[PDB]
Amino acid sequence: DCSPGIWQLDCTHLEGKVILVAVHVASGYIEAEVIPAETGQETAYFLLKLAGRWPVKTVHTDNGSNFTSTTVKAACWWAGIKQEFGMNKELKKIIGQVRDQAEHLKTAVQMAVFIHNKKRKGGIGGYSAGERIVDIIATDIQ
Amino acid sequence: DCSPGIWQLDCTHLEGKVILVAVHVASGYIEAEVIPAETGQETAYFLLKLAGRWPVKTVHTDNGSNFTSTTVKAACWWAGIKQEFGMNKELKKIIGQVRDQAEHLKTAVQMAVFIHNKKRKGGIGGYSAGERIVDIIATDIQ
Repeated sequence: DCSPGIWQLDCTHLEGKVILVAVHVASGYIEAEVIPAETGQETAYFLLKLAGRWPVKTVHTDNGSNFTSTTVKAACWWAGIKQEFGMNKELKKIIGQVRDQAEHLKTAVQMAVFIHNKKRKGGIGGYSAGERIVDIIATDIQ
Repeated sequence: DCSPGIWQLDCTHLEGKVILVAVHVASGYIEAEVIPAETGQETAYFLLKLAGRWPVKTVHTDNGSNFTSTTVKAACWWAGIKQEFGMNKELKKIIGQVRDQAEHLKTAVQMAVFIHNKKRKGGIGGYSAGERIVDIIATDIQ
């Protein structure tokens, strides 16, 4: 969809807890983490992990206040990430479906991420989001 | 070095805390997490996240007792991971170097992972571990 270095990052709420969700816009690849509460500290930490794993250039969110803390700005500065774009409902569904097999929300979320990233799109060039991100980035794009 | 689906997973100790470290044997790519204590619960959770991100087939460790819990076995079973192979000192050094700039061990570890995964090997085909893993997997190997 967009440039290989573009990511979307938002927080979802479930069972009182908060689920931090990062989506690689161009591939549909998801990466998530369950955290106690929405704090700049947690967002900054998550951004750093994402940055050391993929070539993160820009991150966009649907709630700008999410990135106003000095903690976040500090993480972005160090990692060389700039703001604004330069599967939450589905994921929530899969979590709901798998929540029985999982003994905790954390597990259910990671089971849902696994499922989502592995599901091959039945069609032309039927790849999975997990495969797509690797390919997209492999082509020295990001 | 080895097959694209092979990973090494061990726990390191620093400042009282435990650092879970996963290394993609064939690329040198590292992925880490700082945790309170070495428990099967934490190892199982980490394995699940790694599995939904990369095509993890086999995981090896230097301490077999690390994978004897039913919790771990349960994670491996669900994710389809089998045992035994089918940069900790360097990382520890980088952490030591960056620990000043980082306000917490967690941050220093993620800064060290970023640094390690991004450092291009000055030589023939000078790629970074981060680039190597993507390429290795991109070639539909794993």
